[PDB]
This record gives sequence, structure tokens and C-alpha cells, in this order.
Amino acid sequence: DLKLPRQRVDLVAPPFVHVHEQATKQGPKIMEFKLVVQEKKMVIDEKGTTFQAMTFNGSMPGPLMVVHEGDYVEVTLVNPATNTMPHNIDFHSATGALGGGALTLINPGEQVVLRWKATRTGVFVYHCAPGGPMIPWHVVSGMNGAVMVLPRDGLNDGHGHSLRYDRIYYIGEQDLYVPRDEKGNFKSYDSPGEAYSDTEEVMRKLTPTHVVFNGKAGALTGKNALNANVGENVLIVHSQANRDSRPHLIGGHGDYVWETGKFSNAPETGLETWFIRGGSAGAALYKFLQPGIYAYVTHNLIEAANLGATAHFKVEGKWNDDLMTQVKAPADIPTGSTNENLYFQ
Amino acid sequence: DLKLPRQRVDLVAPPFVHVHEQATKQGPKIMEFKLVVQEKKMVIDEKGTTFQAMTFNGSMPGPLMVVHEGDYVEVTLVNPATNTMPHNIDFHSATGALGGGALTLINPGEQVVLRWKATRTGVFVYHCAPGGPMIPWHVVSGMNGAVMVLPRDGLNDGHGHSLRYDRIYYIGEQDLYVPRDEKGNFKSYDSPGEAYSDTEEVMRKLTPTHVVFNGKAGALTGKNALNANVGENVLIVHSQANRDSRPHLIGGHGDYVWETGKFSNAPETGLETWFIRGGSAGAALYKFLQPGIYAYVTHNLIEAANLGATAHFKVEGKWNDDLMTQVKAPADIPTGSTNENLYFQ
Amino acid sequence: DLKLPRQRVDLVAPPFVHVHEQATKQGPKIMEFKLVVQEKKMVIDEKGTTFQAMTFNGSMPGPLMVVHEGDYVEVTLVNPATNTMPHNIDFHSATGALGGGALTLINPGEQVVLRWKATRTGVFVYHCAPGGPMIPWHVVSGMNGAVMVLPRDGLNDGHGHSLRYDRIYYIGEQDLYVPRDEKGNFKSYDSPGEAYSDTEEVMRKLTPTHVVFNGKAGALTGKNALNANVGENVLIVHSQANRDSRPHLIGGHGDYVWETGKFSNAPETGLETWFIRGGSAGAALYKFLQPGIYAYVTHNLIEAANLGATAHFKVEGKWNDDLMTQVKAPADIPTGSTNENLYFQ
Ligand SMILES: OC[C@H]1O[C@@](CO)(O[C@H]2O[C@H](CO)[C@@H](O)[C@H](O)[C@H]2O)[C@@H](O)[C@@H]1O
Ligand SMILES: OC[C@H]1O[C@@](CO)(O[C@H]2O[C@H](CO)[C@@H](O)[C@H](O)[C@H]2O)[C@@H](O)[C@@H]1O
Ligand SMILES: OC[C@H]1O[C@@](CO)(O[C@H]2O[C@H](CO)[C@@H](O)[C@H](O)[C@H]2O)[C@@H](O)[C@@H]1O
Ligand SMILES: [Cu+2]
Ligand SMILES: [Cu+2]
Ligand SMILES: [Cu+2]
Ligand SMILES: [Cu+2]
Ligand SMILES: [Cu+2]
Ligand SMILES: [Cu+2]
Repeated sequence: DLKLPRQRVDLVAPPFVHVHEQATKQGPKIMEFKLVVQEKKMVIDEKGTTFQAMTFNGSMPGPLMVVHEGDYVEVTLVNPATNTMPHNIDFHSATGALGGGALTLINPGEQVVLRWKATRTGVFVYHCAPGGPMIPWHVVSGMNGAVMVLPRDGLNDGHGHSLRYDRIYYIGEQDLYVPRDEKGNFKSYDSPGEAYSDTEEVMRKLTPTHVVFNGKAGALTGKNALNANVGENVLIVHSQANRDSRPHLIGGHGDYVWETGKFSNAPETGLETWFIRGGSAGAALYKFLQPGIYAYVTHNLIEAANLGATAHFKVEGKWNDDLMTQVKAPADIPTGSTNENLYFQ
Repeated sequence: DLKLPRQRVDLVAPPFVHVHEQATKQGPKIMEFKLVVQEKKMVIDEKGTTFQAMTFNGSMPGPLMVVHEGDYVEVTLVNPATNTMPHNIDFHSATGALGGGALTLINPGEQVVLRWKATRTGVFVYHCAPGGPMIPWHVVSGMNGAVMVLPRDGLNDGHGHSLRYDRIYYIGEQDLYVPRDEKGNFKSYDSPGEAYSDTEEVMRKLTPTHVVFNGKAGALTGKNALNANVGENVLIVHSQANRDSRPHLIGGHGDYVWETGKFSNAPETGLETWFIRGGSAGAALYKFLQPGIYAYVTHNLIEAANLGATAHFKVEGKWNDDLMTQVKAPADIPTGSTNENLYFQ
Repeated sequence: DLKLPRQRVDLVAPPFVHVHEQATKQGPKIMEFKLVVQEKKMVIDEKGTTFQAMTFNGSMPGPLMVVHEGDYVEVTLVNPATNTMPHNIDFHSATGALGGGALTLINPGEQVVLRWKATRTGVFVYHCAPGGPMIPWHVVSGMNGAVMVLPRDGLNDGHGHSLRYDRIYYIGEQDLYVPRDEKGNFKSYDSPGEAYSDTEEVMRKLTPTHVVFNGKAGALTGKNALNANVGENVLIVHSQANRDSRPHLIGGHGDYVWETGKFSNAPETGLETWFIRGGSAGAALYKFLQPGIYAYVTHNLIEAANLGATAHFKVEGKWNDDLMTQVKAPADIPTGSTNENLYFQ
């Protein structure tokens, strides 16, 4: 009885996003997505530590889905028989049945089709939630992503002016809880079920061993740094399904930030650092003004530098010496300088 | 010299709330409340672990007090001689004398009467705060609750429109720090003073052993799930006197959320997850649109599923298939399906 | 080529602030500041525990710098040859080159001059960030402070009304990670490099051993309590470069709070407790209404009372019995009282 046009969307691996319109004059459609659960061993840090992960579509995070207010979203969730456990999906964007989790529980070898109406704008988490202690375990094993529900007129500044991004990236942050042996080395396991008991003990102490973007320490540095150009307005969606985070663009700002992630609320302006509450997605716009490397971190700097939570942007363009300049390069402290008379000595 | 009508309020145990008017045309009154401290052993999880608690009025949290802007609140605090320690009360709603703590210190066998003017609207924490290390210990032992100071015109949406709730619940979240023996089992004690030294060591590492609503894991699930009906606008007050929390209604949203808890500020709309800073109360309105079970959690899912922090609502009414529907029930993955050609394989 | 007046600013040790205008009719200037790195052993708690600190200008936090929107800020950063490590500076207020860190790396015996344009209003963190694991280590060793960029018209309430403070204090909160020996006693070291390996292990578990204001437990209590007077509007800037905090003025409120710290956003009103995300500075105004002692804490009360995070204000003036009064002093519970019939017994 729901007589609307159907459109199939092909998702892409984060931190990229499938193509979409920002503002649209198309009416509501049924937007069709497919997510396939994949349990597999994954490498999660620069020393090669492996982890028994569980994913949507083989990535941590799962891919970003993008629709417009009033669309219907029809998700086929597939759990191949190569997997060992039941899985489901819960959309924080959806209304009813535990976000869809109570309608999508599938054993290996099965698939299910859920439809939810996109009545709430913003970026939102989706994650697996099978029941009881399996909920946190599936989520911290990798089974979470995000969906963006755009207004049909695209984003605005909360004061009646349109905003448009030239570029979008999705940064999924994952807290991981990897057991260690008596000597302090990370332990390896042959299957998720084998890893569970030891992993649950680490989870109970609430302190992650790794905090990563795009599934691994160093995923978005080096060759895989994020590209941008001076003058571009870049939307950075950030999600964390289980634990708080405090994003910060080193050398930049958040020009417009929806830290609670919901476009019915005006963004805040000119933030240094914002706050993603565990169990949510937020979004920040920034117009790059300077070329060079930027680090994007959670600004618990221990997590950023020592547990894996740093991405880079590589921005091309011309340097603006009015905004910042090195007036004098490093030089020997003048013989004549008198710093021993300063108030704090 | 304060010549206003007096009205005695009988409090009730959370998560229920004493009856009150939302909007009122009554002028300011002296609203009289009594809180009696009770130290006692309490059961805090589904395995029967017991805990040396300290409470206001025998419950964790202490009861919700509800008054209107401009009322005076006259609290008789009683510390029966069956108790072993001094106690006091500090209202985050009040101005002066450490919130009242510096005027309310009572030994066992004594009572004291404090009056504070309700000049600030919102939901606010109250808690015991005897002095020094006793402050966190009394609070994490259970001695905290909340007070709501309504505008005289009731709540509004921050844009000039009245909001009215059909139902109110108060969810007090408690972080607990229970010692374990060498084998990892929770230890039992015969008195609060006996529990102190071992408990302070757990407190110092800042990681709770239990995170509970209404005083115990499973308190608000099963027979004690919270009731609602499709169409009702429900106000959920949430407090945490010592530690942050990130509330989330699984399958719903926060239609209007005051996460910092103060009604002079417009609420945010359409939240997935909000944030209660430790030492505060916040509030969310939601109009139920779908029947069924909802879980209300902190969305650190480890705390929610494994440390006790899940409540349920049981909502009666008719399902809306437009908002969400199971298009196809779980079925075998079609022989003809081609998932091995997906980009992530 | 930048032809503006230069003005030298002499900084002062926190929690005080160098003199400045709030509103100004002066045009943009080049505001010249000097920061000298000092590595030294410091006492950090009331038991005399010492710590291998690294500081700007010999204090934790580093001093508050105050300029106006559109000023240029020219910082000479000095690293004396008595220091052992390279250092740099990153301003969250600045645009480009990792906030200045990529232009300011200096070895012992060198100095460098950085200029950044103050294009963003608010309070912002600055901190050392040499590269890789040295970033969190230098920051949690003490190398962080804040800068305030005022609008030229001074502060406003976000609704078109000027706000002016009579008094300003800067509270820098520091999370510290001090190793312990097998017996649980804090370990002492002869140099920062000697302390590193053991300190990094404590840092990795993300749980501080001390959380302090102005560099030490008890720094702002006793003789060094903060002064104020009934009727004064006091601005409290609070920063935390690495870890979240939840400030609360016990016995007061935040009348106007910019918890994300940026003056382009209207403040929230009448807060009990606010939230400083790690990696940021926020600010609260409060007009004192009552004399006496107030405690200013982070409202994780364990951190406040047991890990060092309490300051005091001592406020002079006349008590207002309308706002709060002790109606009846502590007295024996009346023989006739009937508390055994209360609902919770
Ligand atoms: O309360 C009536 C009864 O209806 C049930 C039957 O399973 O299902 C309702 O809710 C489901 C979503 O949770 C819908 O898919 C279904 O169509 C609707 O009838 C039970 O939940 C309930 O006990
Ligand atoms: O500064 C004068 C002196 O007055 C004291 C006496 O105890 O009390 C004032 O403040 C109290 C609340 O903290 C009020 O109950 C009292 O009525 C008021 O006089 C001292 O705090 C102070 O040293
Ligand atoms: O992309 C060109 C090239 O210019 C460099 C040379 O070091 O420097 C630019 O950016 C610096 C700030 O990071 C400015 O101080 C400098 O003036 C500007 O030319 C390189 O970063 C870059 O590879
Ligand atoms: Cu799963
Ligand atoms: Cu969820
Ligand atoms: Cu008490
Ligand atoms: Cu308090
Ligand atoms: Cu340094
Ligand atoms: Cu920084």
C-alpha cells in the first residue's frame, strides 16, 4: 500500500559517503539499502594486533546512509551462514520496536527487511543489539554506523541562511577492549565466541585498550589522510555508539557544530572542541582557511596519541600570513635577554 | 515575619512523583517537606549483592520534590538515633551556605529546619555533604535526590508555546563502588563504617562496580516497568549527583530535552541521546507514538546491560505501520542472491 | 608590513589575570606576550607528593592571556638551556599550522616568535604539542593554559544586553598521572625523562591520580581562597586541556555560562553544574548574593574531595534571610514525633 518511487542506494566504505543531493525537490521515496553482517578477524593497530570483529558491510564503522526528511528507509539486513551468531539492527533515527531491533533478529543463513520512516532530521547512530550482554559486546566488536537524515532544503545555520558542504567525511570512532596476557601482550583468538569471556572482563572495567577511527590506529593518517582544499566547506560527521568523545580539528575550528547531531537545533559557532555523547552522532562544518596537515582527534590526547584516535587532513592551497606567521624562526636566546628577572623565577 | 500560606507535601518513593500542579495561579507558598535519613543494608543487583546504603527517606534516589518558582521550601531534615553518622543536606536549587549544607549538619537523634527560596527554575540535585571525604562517600552511598522548580505557567518550548506532560517519572541513576575480595566476589559488611576503608579504595579508581536506576539493577524492569500509553507526553527527569550519564530511550527520542536541566533555557528538539553532567539533573519530554517495550538506558551500553543501568517502559496502544514495519519476516537468504560481489568482500 | 601599534603585556600567575579592558574603542593592535618554558619538580598535594612538571612561565596552568577580537597576538616562546626537552605551543584560538605547533618547535637554548590573528571570540586552551606520544605527556605534565579573546564591545547575554564582570579568575584544572610503587606510595624521580616510562603506563589506563586546580591539591583553599563581595559579578574561566570536567559553585549557580566557551553563542542561564570538554575552556558569570565560604569543584565529588579538585571563595557581605535561613537550629527529635509511620519504613 505504500505507493512511492523506490531508489536503490549503493553504499561505500567510510570515511567516504555515497553520493546524494543536499537540497532536493524530489518528493519522499523508499530508499533501499542492504547491510550484510560480516564477522572476521581485523587488524586494529600499527603493531599488527588482531581483533575478532563483527561488522556491517565489512567495515568499522558501518557505512553512512544518507536520506531526506520524510523518506522511507527500507533496509535488507543479511546474516550469511558463514557467521556464527544472531544479529539485528537498531536505528536511533527510527520510531518503535527498539529502533527496529525487535523486528530484525536473524540467525546465520537468514535475512530480514525493515522499513522505517525518516521523521527526525540529523545524524544518528545505528548498531546491532541482540539482547542483554550481547548488546554492548556486538557494538564494541564493531557493529555500529550512522545514518544522516537531511532536511529537504539541506542544512541551514539556524538563523535562516543555507549552508552547503563541498565535501563530507564520516568518522566513526570505536572503543575496543582487547584482553592481555599475564605479560601484558594482547591476546589473539580463533573466533568471537572464544574471545568473549576475556573481552567481557576488560569491558567491565570501562577502560578501552584502543580508541580508533575507521577501525584501526593510523587508518586515516599516511596515504589515507583526508583531502581538502583551502576554501572548501567540509562536513565531518562523527559517531560513537558506546562511549563519549571530544572531537577537535588541530589548527582549525568547528564553524558550525551540531554536537547533539540534530538539525532541528541551531548549530553552535566557532567551537574549539565539541562533545559526542556515547550513543550518538554529531556533525561539524568547517571552511578551511590554511593549507597543510591538520590532525583530527578526540582531545583526550592520551587516547588520540597513545590509543589510536588521530586522523589527518592534507589541505592544498596558499598560506595566509595574515592569519598566522612565523615572525622569527627558532634562534639562540639572545645573550642580552633578561629572563631571570621574570615574576615566576 | 514570612507571612505566606503553608502547605505540607507528602513525598512518594521514586520513580513516582507526589501530586502537583504544572501551571498554577496560586501565589507563592511555604512548601513543607520532611526527609528522614535512613542508613540500611540494601540489595543492589540481580545476584543479591548487598550494600551498606545511606538514604533520604529509605530510597535511592531520594524522592523528587516539586515546587514552583518563588515558593519557599521549608525542609525538616531528621537523623534518627538508629543512624550512626552525622548527615546534612545541600540543595543545588538554593542560594547560600553551601546550598544549605552549612546550616543542616545533624547528629543521630537530631533534626533541623532549613528554608530556601526557589528563585531558579529547573530540575536540580540535592545530596548530603557532611564535609571533606565524607561528601563523596555519603553521595555514592545513596544520599542524593532531586527537586523540580516549575515556572508558574508550567513548561514551555522556549518559543512561546506551552508544554504539558500527561505523566512524570524520576529516574535517579547511582554509581556504586562495591569492594571485592581476592577471588573477585563482592564483599559484605555489617555497617557503613566497616565498609568505608575498602569502599574508598574502589572510589579512588573512579570506576563503578554498578550503575543503577532506582537503587538496584532490574529495579524498573519486569513487574516494575514504567507504564505509558500511545499519545501521552511523558516527562522523564534524570539525575546523577556524582558521575556523567547519557540517557537514551531505545525506540524513541527526546522531543524536548533540557539536558542541563534549567527551564530558563529553551530545550533542544529531537535528540537521540542526551547528557547529564555529574552533579546535575536534566529532563526530557517524549510523546509516545508506538506501543511496546522500550528500554531506557545510559548509552554506555556496557553500563546499561552489564552494570545495571536499564529501565523499561511498557506502552499500550496500536502499532503504526507507517512509522515502522517489518516488510519481510526473517527468511533464508535467497539461493539466487549475489552478496559475494559486494564492494567490501 | 603589518603596521599596527604594538603593546607589551605582562602576564601574571593564575588564578589572577593581567589587567585589560573589557569593552574597548581601541582599534586592533599587535599584543606582545612572552612565555618561558620551565621544567621543574613541583609539589602537587597536601601530603607533599612531588611531580616532575613542565610548565609555561613556572605555573600550572600557564597564565591567562587576554586580547580582543581582531588583535594580532605575537608570542615569543623561550625554551631555556636549563631545560632538557624540545617544546612548542599550539593555540586553539589560532588558524593554521596545528594551532602554531608546527611553527614553534624549539630546542633548549632557543626561542621563536609566532603571530596569530585573534579571529575567534571566546576562551580557548593553549598547550605544548611536540609530536606523537610527547603531546599528551607534555600536556599532562603541566604545559597548558588558556587565552581569552573578548568581543570589542565586551561580553553580552546573547539577547542584546551588555554583561560586565567586577572580578575575573582563571581556574586551570590538571589531571596528573603519578606512578606508585608496589606498596602504593607515589614514586619520586630526578628528572622528567626518568619519570616518563612509568608515567606513560599510568596515563594509558586513563585514570588520574590527582585532579587539581592551580597546580596542587589545596592551592585555592585556606590562605589562598578566592575573594569576592556580595553583589559582584565574577567571571570564572575554567580550562581542561586533556580531560572532561563538570564545574559547580557550591551554594551558587552559573548565571550565564558558555560551557563550550565561545562568545558568538548565547550563554545558558541559571545552571547548577556545567561541562568543560577535555581540550577546551569555558566560562561562567555569577553575581554573588550571599556571603560566606563557597566551594568550587568538579562535581565528580570523588575527584573534588579525594583527588584534589576543590577551590574556595570567601565572600564578604550581609546574609539575606529571605533567600535562605535556618528556621530551627539542630535539636533533639521531639518525643512526640511519629516518624515510624512514614511510607518508607
Ligand atoms: O499488543 C498487541 C500485540 O501485537 C504485537 C504482536 O506481536 O505486535 C505489534 O507490534 C509489532 C512491533 O513491535 C508490530 O510489528 C506488529 O504488527 C503489531 O501488531 C505484540 O507486540 C503485542 O503483544
Ligand atoms: O560575617 C559575619 C558572621 O555571621 C555568621 C555567624 O555565624 O553567619 C551569617 O551567615 C549564616 C549562614 O552561613 C547565617 O545563618 C547567619 O544568620 C549570618 O549571620 C558567620 O558565617 C560570619 O562569620
Ligand atoms: O605547499 C608549499 C609548501 O610551503 C611550505 C614550505 O614549508 O610552507 C607554507 O606553510 C607554512 C606554515 O605551515 C608557512 O609558514 C609557509 O610560509 C608557507 O609557505 C610547506 O608546508 C609546503 O609543503
Ligand atoms: Cu551483532
Ligand atoms: Cu542505541
Ligand atoms: Cu549523609
Ligand atoms: Cu553538589
Ligand atoms: Cu613541552
Ligand atoms: Cu589541542
